[PDB]
Amino acid sequence: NPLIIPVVHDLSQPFYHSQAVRVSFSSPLVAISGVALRSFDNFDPVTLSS
Amino acid sequence: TADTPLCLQCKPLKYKVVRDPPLQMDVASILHLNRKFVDMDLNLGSVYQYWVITISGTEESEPSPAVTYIHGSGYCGDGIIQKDQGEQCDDMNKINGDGCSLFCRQEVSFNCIDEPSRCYFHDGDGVCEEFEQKTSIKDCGVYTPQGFLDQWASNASVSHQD
Repeated sequence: NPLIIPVVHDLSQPFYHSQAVRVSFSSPLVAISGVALRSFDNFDPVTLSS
Repeated sequence: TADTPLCLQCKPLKYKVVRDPPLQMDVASILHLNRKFVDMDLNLGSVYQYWVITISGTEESEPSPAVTYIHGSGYCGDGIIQKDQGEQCDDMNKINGDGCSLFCRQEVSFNCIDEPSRCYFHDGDGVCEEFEQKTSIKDCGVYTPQGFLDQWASNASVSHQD
C-alpha cells in the first residue's frame, strides 16, 4: 500500500532539488491517501555542488 | 575571354574620393577608373577622414563610410599589432583566405603568435594550449567537467599479455 518508487538517476548528470510531485491516473477508482519523498539525513548534494 | 566584343559598348562607372580636409581643385576634380588612390599633400599630425562616392554618369550616389587615417599612427596593414584599437592580429596580407583577415580579426580555429602576426592552425596540432582545453577535445584529452574529476587506471592487467 505504501508503494515505493526508486528514483532512477545517473551520477554523471548533476543533482537537482526536488520540489513537487505530480501523480497522474485515468481510472476513477484510484484513491490517494498521501505522497512522500525520501531524502538523505546525512548529506545534501546540492549545497556543495554549486 | 579577356576581351569580349559585347562589353565594349558599356561605359564603366567611376569613383570620386572626398576627404574631410578639402584637397586642391586639381586633385578633387579628377575621376579614377580604377579603385586605387594616392595623394601627396599630408601632414604628420593631423587626421584625415576618407570616403569615396561612386558615380555612373552625372548622378552621384551615397557616400561610403569614412575611414580615419593618421599619418603618424598605424592601421590594419602596418604590420604592428595595436590592441588599443581592437586588433587581435595585424599582418600585411589584406586577404581573407589567411588566418588573419583584412579587418584585423583572426579567423576561426587560428592563432597568431608574433608581432607581424604569423598564424598557425591549432586543431590538428599536437601541442595543447591554455584556451585549447575546453574547445579541442582531440588534442588536450578528455575535458573534465567543473563539478567532477576523472581518474585514470593504474596497475592494470590484461588477459592476453604478450
